[PDB]
Amino acid sequence: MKDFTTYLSTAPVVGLGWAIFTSGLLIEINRFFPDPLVFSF
Amino acid sequence: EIGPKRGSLVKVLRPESYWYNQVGKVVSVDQSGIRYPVVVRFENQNYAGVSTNNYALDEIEEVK
Amino acid sequence: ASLYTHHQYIAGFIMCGAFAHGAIFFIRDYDPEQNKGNVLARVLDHKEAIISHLSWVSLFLGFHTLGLYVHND
Amino acid sequence: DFLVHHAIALGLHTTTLILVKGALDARGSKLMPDKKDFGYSFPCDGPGRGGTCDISAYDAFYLAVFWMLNTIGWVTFYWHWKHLTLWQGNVSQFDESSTYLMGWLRDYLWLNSSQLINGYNPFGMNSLSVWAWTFLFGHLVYATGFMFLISWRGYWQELIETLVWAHEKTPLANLVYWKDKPVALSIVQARLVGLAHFSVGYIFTYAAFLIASTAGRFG
Amino acid sequence: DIAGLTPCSESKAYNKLERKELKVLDKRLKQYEPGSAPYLALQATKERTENRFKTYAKQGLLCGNDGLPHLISDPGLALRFNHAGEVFITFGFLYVAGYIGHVGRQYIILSKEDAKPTDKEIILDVPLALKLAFQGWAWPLASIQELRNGSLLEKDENITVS
Amino acid sequence: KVKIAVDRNPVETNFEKWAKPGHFSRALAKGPNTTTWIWNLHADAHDFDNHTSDLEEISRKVFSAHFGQLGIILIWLSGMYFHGARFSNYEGWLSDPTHIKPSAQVVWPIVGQEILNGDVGGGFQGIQITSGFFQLWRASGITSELQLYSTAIGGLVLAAACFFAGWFHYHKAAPKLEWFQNVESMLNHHLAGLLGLGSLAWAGHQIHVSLPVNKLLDAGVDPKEIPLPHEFLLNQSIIADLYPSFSKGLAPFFTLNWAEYSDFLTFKGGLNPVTGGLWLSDTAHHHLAIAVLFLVAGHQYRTNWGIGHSIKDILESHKGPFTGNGHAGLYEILTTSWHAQLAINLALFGSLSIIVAHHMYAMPPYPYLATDYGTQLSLFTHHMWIGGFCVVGAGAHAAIFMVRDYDPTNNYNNLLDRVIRHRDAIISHLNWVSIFLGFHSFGLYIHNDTMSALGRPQDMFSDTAIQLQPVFAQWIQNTHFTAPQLTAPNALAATSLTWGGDVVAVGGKVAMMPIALGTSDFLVHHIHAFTIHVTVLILLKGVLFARSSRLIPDKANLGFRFPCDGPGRGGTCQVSAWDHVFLGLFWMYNSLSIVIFHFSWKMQSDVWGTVTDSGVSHITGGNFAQSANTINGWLRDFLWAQSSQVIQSYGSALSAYGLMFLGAHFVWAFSLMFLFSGRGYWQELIESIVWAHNKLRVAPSIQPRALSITQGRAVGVAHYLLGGIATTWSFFLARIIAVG
Amino acid sequence: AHVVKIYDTCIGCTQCVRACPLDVLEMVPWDGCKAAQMASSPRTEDCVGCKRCETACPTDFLSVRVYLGNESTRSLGLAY
Ligand code: CLA
Ligand code: CLA
Ligand code: CLA
Ligand code: CLA
Ligand code: CLA
Ligand code: CLA
Ligand code: CLA
Ligand SMILES: CCCCCCCCCCCCCCCC(=O)OC[C@H](COP(=O)(O)OC[C@@H](O)CO)OC(=O)CCCCCCCCCCCCCCC
Ligand SMILES: CC1=C(/C=C/C(C)=C/C=C/C(C)=C/C=C/C=C(C)/C=C/C=C(C)/C=C/C2=C(C)CCCC2(C)C)C(C)(C)CCC1
Ligand SMILES: CC1=C(C/C=C(\C)CCC[C@H](C)CCC[C@H](C)CCCC(C)C)C(=O)c2ccccc2C1=O
Ligand SMILES: CC1=C(C/C=C(\C)CCC[C@H](C)CCC[C@H](C)CCCC(C)C)C(=O)c2ccccc2C1=O
Ligand code: SF4
Ligand code: SF4
Ligand code: SF4
Repeated sequence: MKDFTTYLSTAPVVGLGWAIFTSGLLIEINRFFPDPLVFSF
Repeated sequence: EIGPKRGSLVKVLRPESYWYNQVGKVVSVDQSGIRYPVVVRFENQNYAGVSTNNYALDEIEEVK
Repeated sequence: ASLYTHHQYIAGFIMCGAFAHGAIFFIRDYDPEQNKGNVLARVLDHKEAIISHLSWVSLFLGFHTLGLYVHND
Repeated sequence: DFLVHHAIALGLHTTTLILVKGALDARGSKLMPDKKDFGYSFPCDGPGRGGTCDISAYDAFYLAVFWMLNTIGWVTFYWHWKHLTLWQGNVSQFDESSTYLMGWLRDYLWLNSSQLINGYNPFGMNSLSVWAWTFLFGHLVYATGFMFLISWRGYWQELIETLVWAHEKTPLANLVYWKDKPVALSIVQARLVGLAHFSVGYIFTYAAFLIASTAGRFG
Repeated sequence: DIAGLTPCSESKAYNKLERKELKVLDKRLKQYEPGSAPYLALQATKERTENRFKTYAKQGLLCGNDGLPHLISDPGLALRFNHAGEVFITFGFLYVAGYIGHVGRQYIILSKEDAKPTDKEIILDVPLALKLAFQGWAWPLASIQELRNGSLLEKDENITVS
Repeated sequence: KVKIAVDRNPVETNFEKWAKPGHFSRALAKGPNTTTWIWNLHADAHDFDNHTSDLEEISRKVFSAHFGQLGIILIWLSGMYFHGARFSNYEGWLSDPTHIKPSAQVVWPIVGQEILNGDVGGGFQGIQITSGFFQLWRASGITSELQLYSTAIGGLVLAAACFFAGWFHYHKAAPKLEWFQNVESMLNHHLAGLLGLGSLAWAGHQIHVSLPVNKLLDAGVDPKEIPLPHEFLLNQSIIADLYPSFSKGLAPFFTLNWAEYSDFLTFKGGLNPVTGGLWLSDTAHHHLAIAVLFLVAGHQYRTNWGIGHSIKDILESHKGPFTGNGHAGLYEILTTSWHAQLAINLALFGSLSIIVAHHMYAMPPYPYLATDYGTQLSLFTHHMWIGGFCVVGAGAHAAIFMVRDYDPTNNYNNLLDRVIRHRDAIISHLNWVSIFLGFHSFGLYIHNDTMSALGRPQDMFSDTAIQLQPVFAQWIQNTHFTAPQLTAPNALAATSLTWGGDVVAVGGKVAMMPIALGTSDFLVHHIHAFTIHVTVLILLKGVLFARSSRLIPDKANLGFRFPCDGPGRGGTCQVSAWDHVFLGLFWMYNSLSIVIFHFSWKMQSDVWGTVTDSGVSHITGGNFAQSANTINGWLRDFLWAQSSQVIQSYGSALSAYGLMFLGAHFVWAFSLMFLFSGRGYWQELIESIVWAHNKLRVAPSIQPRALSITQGRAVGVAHYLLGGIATTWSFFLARIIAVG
Repeated sequence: AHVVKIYDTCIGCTQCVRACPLDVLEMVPWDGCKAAQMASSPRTEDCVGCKRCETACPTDFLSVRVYLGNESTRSLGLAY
């Protein structure tokens, strides 16, 4: 189990954790909140 | 005996070396009167791939 | 149009030649012992700082101009 | 004009970076400290220490010529399109179609090239045919420069050796012989000839398009 | 009404463009049944277009001679009028960018104080990265406190050839 | 002697080796001191020969990798079937193949993106596909989506089985070298079992299930009232009603009265007038014949029962007077080296892909495929590119074999030794042929350009002025047309309508019209021959000089993939065999681009279009013969006259093609940065940036180096090929979809 | 031909003489290193310039340098 969790810290932790998190965050923000061109001030 | 203590970290002062102003560990110091007897070893490799080099007594300074 | 294009291309080639001859000067006739500690030898001490800041400005302009153009596109 | 002015600033700072770096790091670097003892225009310092391809200041200037050509091409494209839309009373075309690159490629490179390529068609020819001919002549010179830029000397050296064997062991043509041994161009020479072909094509193609597109629909 | 522009609320080109898009989208409504999935998708797109035009307008955003909204970027010129929101709020990017930089710099310094810091780069220390990610919320305070102490830079320990 | 040598449990199944990323090579086990270690880890991940010298271990590794590839292909195939089952409009297209456009991809409405969901017709909106999957699903009977759903699920099950087979054969039951070296047994089972039984099973499927497409779907019967495929298999009366020979019931097959099966085993030379494709009965009779041919072909070699042949004996019994020994150690070469077999297999595989590209547009085999110009042009272009890439790979692996697995002891006076002996004569002759073809095939274009520019149109190589006609191809076309009257009496008509005189049209649009040849066809054919000769020159030179050249006599010991040999002898950059492949890749791109351009313009100007009562009108103005003789004609009437759809594509349904067009241009322009510059410049620039990071103490623990000399060339050629191919792709798709 | 030079920072590992493919460098005795031998280059006219000696040099910076110069029939690697 230690080898699997240490395998999960090379390339997935940076290319599928952060990428999926950041992409999903920006996409869900643009999905619930439609297209933002100003600070709505 | 003439060079620094074996195992002590030193600083290189050769202005044309890849480890200029760096810190390297002295592995051995020769006592035969050669031109460059202080042999040092560095953690980071150079452009060629080696990690050790030998310097003279004047181009070796103590760390900080 | 022909006059403007002609004069601008000529200016670009001459501007490249100026820096080329500056590099030729630094290699062929720059003796460091003559002008010790002056501005010419002083700008050479932080050449890494000068080159690095030029790299930052170029990366900023490239990233943002390309990004604004692709976003509008 | 905001984005185009920023593009001009980008080209200026990048060309200045290449030239200033090649000028300051001309007499030595950490990869090659004795560069000042090698002159100004040398091929490299072998494939050792990782490889030292294009390490001289001549090579740095060589790389900066492309950026200079790109920057001057951007400033002249901007000038020609703004004046091309001002001279025909359609100043609102560039102001609303110059923000996106597809608009640049459509309303500038594709729309203003309708009369240039129509210099000679199967229905005859006109005054613009000479410009149409040199418009393609520049493309051919540019493509020949890409050859000297991509392909390097060793491949060509072996090829020239095979041609030497062919001329020596052939009948009725072995009577003649070269006074000087044929050899491939050098590394520095190949960069210079490729740059010359690249610059000549870049200049001839744009001069043909500019004079033809302006002369073709205006006075 | 600055730099020769006009509010998006009183521009004919803005309304002309709005009606153009609402018409080109409405032209596709006749090709489908009034109660199916393509009809529902086209109706959702139409509602989003109307909302965007209303949202883009009446919010101080102004366009110029073509109905397209322009953005004021000079501070002072964007502060004297209600245009600070369009681009003067650069602090959002500066905050996220400094957050990323502080987290990476804290991970590089802490990992270097260990025997062979290399394999710690190709194989991340996830409990140390997650702890350092949630600890950098107040990054400008740490940056100003790490600058006055001189722990942000080096004096003269650099591989230079100058 | 042929047995099953297996070695059970040779490698454990744990994640211990997954922890250390660099473990296959003894050089990457030390860890990553410099950033070049990451690129070395990726570039050496599949070079099994560099992992060890154990041929048995190398063979086991490639045998498990094959199963992994099969699992990947099966997952992709199942995905296409599932997409056509759920996110498509196959049922709507099945009732109107001449008016509804295919679509099998729907996009979610996130940032804009609703515009891409184009109205394809039939109460559905999505991305229009050009893969031909709908035509393929039409050819073998498939009515509802439940069958596509079942095909997707069955393929996923088979994909999981293939992945399990790979793990099993590498960790639980690994074979041995004595098992892998049974080439006679492998050839016997691949010819008799794989190809032969595959054709026989497909013939059976076309004889029983492809029945709606050949008798009920083309007759105008609604797809819902068509009986299910199992009803035709079980009920004999329902199949006897369609074909009366089925009432005989295996009696004419076994009583040798095959003439009774003449209704569903026809030999009709032509296309179906209702669909546009070949006759299903003809394709079925075709598969039946192929199965018999391969089944009788798979009994040539001897394995364990005495009768048969020996490949070693057949090779050693071929010695002539002009080749010395000849085929002496070819068996030892082809049975102990994987690169030799890979080079032969890749060459024949790429050439086969090109054959597939030609025969598919020539004789369209799927219903309603010839009237779908988008899928037609797409399939031709795709198969051509795949074939060219494979031939360049063959030229690469031949040099890899010549550098690593070439022992100059088992080859004393054979064909390989004689070929390497007169390499200078071979390369010099190929060089001359290349130059001659270039002058005589490009100077004609430049000559027509100058003659048209100077106002002298009567002095150019054209049909009106001084012409050049391809009389040999005109005679072959005539021979194939009048061939079913004398040299093919049992054939109803010609095997294709390319050389015929009867234009077929389905839905008002032309399906397959006769093709004429003129001077421009002669000019473009010589252009194709010239580019093919330059590509073969670069590749063959690399293979023949990869061992040791007269300039660098120790090129074998230097390796296969090396930067150069220093700046000596004036300069020796890119003298390695790998560099020749890099140069070759460039020429293959330049050749295939002209090939696909010739195809697209010739089809759009001479075959495709629409037929009316007052003649047939092509897509373009029929300007292939009067505008292809000049270079300006191409740039003006092809790239500039076309691509206007790609240019004006903003805001429409095919708006992604304009973005892909501009995006592809950027990637190609980005390749030049990696291709013209060197490495010392980037290394010194990276040094300055390292100083900036050291000033703030953000120096990366793994020192950041520049790319390698071969890495920069590899990155540049990859970006160049990607940009150019994606540019032509976006242009072709947008033009043919918005026009055809 | 090319000019090859050997500096005093040599350690006498005899790797450049092994890497030279034209027999240009040699090892002469010396009294300034632990190995008591320093490289030399008597057959400089046979130098071709492939710079394999510089890649074989392990000390930093390189003790042997190959400065390219005029080209002859031998230094150009011509076989015709
Ligand atoms: C269209 C071709 C192209 C492009 C895009 C570039 C781009 C660049 N060049 Mg370059 N160059 C080119 C052609 C090109 N060059 C040619 C033909 C030559 C002559 C050989 C040169 C010679 C040259 C030199 C000598 C130098 C440069 C430098 C630079 C960099 C300048 C920094 C900058 O402007 O910010 C960035 C600008 C960009 C356009 C960034 C592109 C990346 C964007 C953001 C896309 C990101 C990808 C996206 C996230 C998806 C990734 C996933 C994908 C991998 C699947 C920049 C990345 C200078 C440099 O190094 O700067 C420090 C420099 O020294 N160039
Ligand atoms: C392969 C390319 C090619 C070819 C085949 C031709 C062919 C021709 N051009 Mg031409 N041209 C070309 C390229 C080419 N051109 C290019 C690139 C340009 C632009 C620079 C021009 C510009 C041009 C102009 C301006 C004109 C022509 C003209 C002509 C025609 C007569 C020219 C002439 O002097 O006769 C040929 C003279 C020869 C000496 C030919 C020699 C034949 C050799 C020896 C082959 C025969 C022997 C062979 C080796 C067999 C071996 C035998 C064995 C025993 C060894 C002719 C049909 C003229 C014309 O009016 O057209 C009608 C003309 O005015 N061309
Ligand atoms: C670098 C160039 C660049 C820039 C400047 C922009 C900028 C923008 N793009 Mg664009 N884009 C670009 C490149 C660029 N893009 C490229 C290259 C492409 C092609 C791939 C696209 C394709 C694209 C599309 C398709 C779209 C955009 C959209 C947008 C707008 C989105 C605003 C947003 O994201 O909501 C807000 C995002 C957030 C709030 C992120 C949250 C981050 C954290 C959680 C909050 C930050 C902390 C907070 C501020 C508190 C700090 C406290 C502080 C006060 C102290 C924005 C103005 C969208 C749009 O609406 O157009 C107008 C959209 O449709 N872009
Ligand atoms: C978090 C690490 C980090 C930090 C603090 C910096 C900081 C800096 N970089 Mg830099 N850089 C980094 C990573 C980093 N870089 C990486 C990974 C690369 C390779 C792609 C570069 C390549 C680079 C170049 C070419 C240049 C700089 C420059 C600079 C300076 C100008 C500001 C800037 O934003 O430039 C721009 C920074 C980038 C374009 C890099 C963005 C890529 C992301 C942010 C890096 C990913 C870091 C990672 C997530 C951290 C791991 C987190 C950890 C918890 C696991 C600045 C001090 C410029 C300079 O010379 O100084 C004036 C300059 O020209 N950097
Ligand atoms: C008549 C029996 C038979 C059949 C049908 C096959 C079929 C196949 N062999 Mg095989 N082979 C056989 C006998 C047979 N072989 C024998 C006796 C030997 C020993 C000399 C070999 C040694 C051998 C080697 C060394 C290799 C193959 C490979 C292949 C595959 C080629 C993939 C392809 O090109 O596309 C066709 C793809 C398909 C038709 C998809 C079908 C997938 C199913 C699951 C295949 C099942 C057939 C299987 C042989 C059934 C028996 C196994 C059973 C215990 C389950 C293919 C599926 C290559 C491979 O391994 O690829 C993975 C390969 O490297 N064979
Ligand atoms: C290669 C593929 C193939 C297949 C699978 C079939 C299959 C079939 N064909 Mg056929 N056919 C083919 C090709 C094929 N054909 C070709 C190429 C031609 C020439 C063009 C023909 C021409 C043809 C004609 C003219 C006819 C058929 C017919 C038939 C059907 C009955 C034949 C029969 O009864 O034989 C014998 C069947 C067996 C001996 C049974 C196999 C033994 C079973 C499976 C053993 C299982 C027992 C197991 C040990 C225990 C059971 C398990 C239990 C306990 C759970 C049958 C479904 C007839 C038809 O139309 O049907 C309505 C018929 O009239 N075919
Ligand atoms: C448009 C650019 C261009 C051009 C014109 C060429 C031309 C040529 N390449 Mg090339 N190449 C290029 C780009 C180009 N390349 C690029 C970008 C790459 C990188 C991948 C390469 C890589 C490459 C390789 C690896 C090789 C070539 C080779 C060749 C030659 C093969 C000769 C031949 O068979 O055809 C005919 C030649 C021509 C048509 C040249 C044009 C001559 C015209 C007709 C002018 C006619 C003469 C004129 C009338 C006289 C002018 C008068 C004046 C003096 C006053 C040829 C001369 C091969 C070679 O060396 O030859 C064996 C070789 O192996 N190229
Ligand atoms: C259409 C294809 C291209 C057309 C022109 C091809 C010529 C260019 C290359 C010729 C090089 C000559 C050196 C031969 C090298 C050589 O002599 O090999 C030796 C061979 C006889 O060798 P042996 O009998 O000793 O070989 C026996 C054992 O080696 C068996 O393995 O002689 C021939 O090849 C006769 C064929 C001459 C050339 C025929 C062309 C072959 C191309 C395909 C067939 C074309 C037929 C006409 C179709 C239109
Ligand atoms: C009064 C006036 C004004 C002002 C102005 C000014 C303030 C001025 C200026 C200006 C300037 C500011 C200019 C400039 C330019 C510059 C340049 C262009 C540069 C250069 C340099 C170089 C190129 C270098 C070379 C070299 C090298 C590399 C190194 C050393 C050596 C030598 C020197 C050779 C205004 C507008 C406000 C307004 C109007 C009036
Ligand atoms: C083709 C090619 C050659 C071979 C090129 C040769 C031998 C050029 C000579 C061919 C003829 C003689 C050129 C024709 C000369 C010009 C038309 C006029 C030149 C005269 C001016 C000086 C006035 C190289 O030597 C080479 C070297 C390094 C990188 C790439 C390459 C390369 O691509
Ligand atoms: C630019 C260049 C380099 C420098 C190349 C470098 C520095 C490689 C750059 C790799 C980058 C860092 C990979 C990651 C790319 C982006 C970070 C991806 C963007 C992802 C964002 C969303 C974060 C060479 O080393 C070289 C060598 C030989 C011939 C030509 C060249 C050459 O042209
Ligand atoms: S320029 Fe040529 S010889 Fe010099 S390092 Fe690069 S590839 Fe090697
Ligand atoms: S450059 Fe080559 S030939 Fe000259 S001394 Fe060094 S290894 Fe020998
Ligand atoms: S390789 Fe360098 S250190 Fe070794 S003997 Fe030669 S010159 Fe001296």
